[PDB]
Amino acid sequence: DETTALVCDNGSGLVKAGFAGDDAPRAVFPSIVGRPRHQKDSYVGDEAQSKRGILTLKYPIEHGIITNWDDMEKIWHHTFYNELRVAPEEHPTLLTEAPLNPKANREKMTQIMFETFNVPAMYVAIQAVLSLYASGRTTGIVLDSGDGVTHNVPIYEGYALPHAIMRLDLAGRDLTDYLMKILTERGYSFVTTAEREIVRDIKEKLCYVALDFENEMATAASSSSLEKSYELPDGQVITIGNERFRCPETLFQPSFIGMESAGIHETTYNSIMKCDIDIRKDLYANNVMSGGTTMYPGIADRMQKEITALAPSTMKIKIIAPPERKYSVWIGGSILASLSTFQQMWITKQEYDEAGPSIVHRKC
Amino acid sequence: SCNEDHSKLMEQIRQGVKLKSA
Ligand SMILES: Nc1ncnc2c1ncn2[C@@H]1O[C@H](COP(=O)(O)OP(=O)(O)OP(=O)(O)O)[C@@H](O)[C@H]1O
Ligand SMILES: [Ca+2]
Repeated sequence: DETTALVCDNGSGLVKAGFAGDDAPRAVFPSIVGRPRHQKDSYVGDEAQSKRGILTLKYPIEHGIITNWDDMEKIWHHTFYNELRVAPEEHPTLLTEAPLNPKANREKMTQIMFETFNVPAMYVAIQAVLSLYASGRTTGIVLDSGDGVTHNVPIYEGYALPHAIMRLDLAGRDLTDYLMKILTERGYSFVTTAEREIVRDIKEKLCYVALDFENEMATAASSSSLEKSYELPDGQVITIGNERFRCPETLFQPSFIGMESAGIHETTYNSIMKCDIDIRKDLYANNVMSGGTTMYPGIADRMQKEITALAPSTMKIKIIAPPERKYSVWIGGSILASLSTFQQMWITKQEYDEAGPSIVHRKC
Repeated sequence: SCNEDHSKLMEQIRQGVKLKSA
């Protein structure tokens, strides 16, 4: 793969990167950069936490938004030179951004890609949209939930609807936190050295969503139907019960981590209600879920149930949970970038040299 | 894009596509 396009999706927690045309990211590494805590000069990814002990670790991406441009540069460098092993200047590069990304950010990013990395061509696409594309639709409402943030994004004919976007500062990073908390409140000594890592694995291995939380609690109270076990490496085995479904419940009841916000079913419903009454039909029947925090077993049907209850009785609801939705966004991009009707949509270095960083903002 | 070019991109997307397997 040379003279081919690159796809780079920068999550709050995870970076996904690869080549357009590929069915999956060749590179998935933690979105973190570490510099020597005292006085080589920088580390990124797995190696940065491997040596967390002698570095100050930082996260360029907070809430899905880029906040540290220097550190973000180191991430992109590590992406091209160290992960993909490619030269940016001979690959058009597609990049992804959060809904509601400020214009100054998009331009700052376009500006770096050109001046600093000297890529021949580039494009910025909104993450949620790519997810939708990945499913083969151009109309619907996406629920993207990654490590740092959660959005509801209504989309109509390839264009998102900014007035109707719902943002929720609750994602997997805080769900892992919640689980770590509870687990400990039951005598399980957990810290960050290496525990934080285990708590996350338990999360993705054992947690699931209850179709009926009140009802599911009573089950785990009257039998051991729902107990499951996890042997730590130390050796100490531990058992989990209602904790398996109480942790993800936080997505529907944020008041579990004490957030007086509303749950993803409500924000999904509110988001649709915020749209043209004539396209609601299309939206209700096209809930596409993306992100790693949507991977919980049972979340699709819980959502289906919750929404059927909020909406009109006559409307047909539908939830689409691609088994690949952990990587939907990236896949969405992988597809786009490879299509031929898209090849005219690239921003060329030439175009940028004439107009300026502002040559990356279109309406319609 | 904003022209008689956005509709074909759209149509192409829905069409689908294969992706080199790794
Ligand atoms: N099987 C699973 N069950 C539950 N959670 C999971 C699973 N797999 C991954 N996750 C969670 O998904 C999160 C990462 O997902 P993703 O890569 O979509 O987010 P991101 O793009 O890095 O961040 P964001 O989209 O919030 O900016 C992690 O917090 C991880 O715990
Ligand atoms: Ca993301």
